[PDB]
Amino acid sequence: SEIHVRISDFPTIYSLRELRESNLSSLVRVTGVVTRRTGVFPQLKYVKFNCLKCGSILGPFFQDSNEEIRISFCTNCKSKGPFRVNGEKTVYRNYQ
Amino acid sequence: ERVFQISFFNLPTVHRIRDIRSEKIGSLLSISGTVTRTSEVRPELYKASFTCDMCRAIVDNVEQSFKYTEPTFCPNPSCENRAFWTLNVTRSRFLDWQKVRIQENANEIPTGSMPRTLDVILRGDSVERAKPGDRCKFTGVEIVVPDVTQLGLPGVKPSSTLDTRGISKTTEGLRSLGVRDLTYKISFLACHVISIGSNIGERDQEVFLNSLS
Amino acid sequence: ERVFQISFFNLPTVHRIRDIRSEKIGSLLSISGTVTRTSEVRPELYKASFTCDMCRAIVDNVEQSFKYTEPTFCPNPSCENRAFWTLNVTRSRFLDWQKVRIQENANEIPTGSMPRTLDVILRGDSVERAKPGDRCKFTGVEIVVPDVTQLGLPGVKPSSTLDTRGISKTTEGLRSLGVRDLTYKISFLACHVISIGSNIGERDQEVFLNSLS
Ligand SMILES: [Zn+2]
Ligand SMILES: [Zn+2]
Ligand SMILES: [Zn+2]
Repeated sequence: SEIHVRISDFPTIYSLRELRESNLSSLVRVTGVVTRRTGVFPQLKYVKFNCLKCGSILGPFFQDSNEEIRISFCTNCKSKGPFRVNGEKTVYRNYQ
Repeated sequence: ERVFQISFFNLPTVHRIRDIRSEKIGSLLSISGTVTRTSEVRPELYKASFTCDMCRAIVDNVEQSFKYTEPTFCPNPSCENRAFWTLNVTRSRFLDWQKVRIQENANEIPTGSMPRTLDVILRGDSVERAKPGDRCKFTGVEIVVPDVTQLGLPGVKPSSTLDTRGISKTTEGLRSLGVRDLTYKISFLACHVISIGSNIGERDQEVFLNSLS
Repeated sequence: ERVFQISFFNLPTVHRIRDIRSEKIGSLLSISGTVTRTSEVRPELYKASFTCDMCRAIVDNVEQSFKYTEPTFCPNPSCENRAFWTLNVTRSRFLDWQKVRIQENANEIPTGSMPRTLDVILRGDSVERAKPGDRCKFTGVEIVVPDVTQLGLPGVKPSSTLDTRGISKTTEGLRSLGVRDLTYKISFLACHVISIGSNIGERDQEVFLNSLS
């Protein structure tokens, strides 16, 4: 249910010291030595919530990598109260 | 857009007010009765306009079907909730509306029973064609209207519960459901009103002489 | 609209780091020093873009003067509140920003004192013209930066209390005010950077020979 496109052979090549204001939100191609890396962590992908009043598990919501997603309506008991993320039904992707 | 109204008349059979049955609900029908009470002309919400509480953007041309409804689409993608709306009465569209009450004709009343009334509703150009104290034949549709007064009546009153079979739930903790009463009464929605003679069988002279053959 | 940078150079007098005084804050100056540390080139919020929470409508081209500000004008008339806003860095505008730390020259240090550093900031095209370990002459403006480390220092630290004289109040009941400390340090914002010789007085040969007359 997910296909990632890996763009190869981008023509321009940048070094890390010449990245500037114009390269923000654009595709860059930089060479470098990997120095240190972190462990693989689970990042939310298809987030499912549950309501604390009725207990119903709400439908999957896509989590973009830019910022946290949040919901405020239950569609079952029609309330704006606290909703909780359950990791049992939430789908995750690898992050490093 | 101009609102068009189709008026049917000259039906083969005119039924009594006591011939009204639930098998004809939502069907073209012709009744007759003596007008007793008329209301003033009132506006009825036809094409409502709603503003979303978070969008602050308006959507127009929403169909109103009898009881007051609010859309749940919210086509603008600004927010993610559907139930919250605010109604604007200034730029919404209405229709003429009159609730005229009719009674059973004195020759149609059975041997022991008292006459029974019916609230027939006129919209559009048929409004104010009924006058208190004449015998009128109404052609329209037998509709049904929610009724609260049937609370204490004997018999099993139908109720509507929300079906919860395919929803996933967890017993985490911190059980309420929405259930409605379906009690109704039969009403009439007339499109054509003709005033037959109150007898068994306009002051100017010229306007009267124009009518005769 | 592009950003124009005005670079002044060749001032009559070059001042030391220790000759920097508070009467020259916000004035054009030329200082010199040895660069010891340099920072990564980073984006600085120049023309921010904000969405009002209630409006859900964005405004553009908001000038940012040093510390982060949010406009209270709200030209959209949908809401009546001014303080609440949300920043979108996708369509906001940025500038190049580098903070290089300079130190007193070896001959400019007084008889018994240690050298004192200064964080001079380069923006725009002047970024990455300063290298760690060489003597540089920075021309720019002596600016002032909020400082928190002056909390425990001796002396009366100035504070800014809100003036309440023209505000009508009632003793209805159910007294808090917003007061902030004004503690600051001297920094430099350079528009032109020239690297004088680290001595007392580019591998290809062609690029070197075009330099000489
Ligand atoms: Zn719920
Ligand atoms: Zn909305
Ligand atoms: Zn606003």
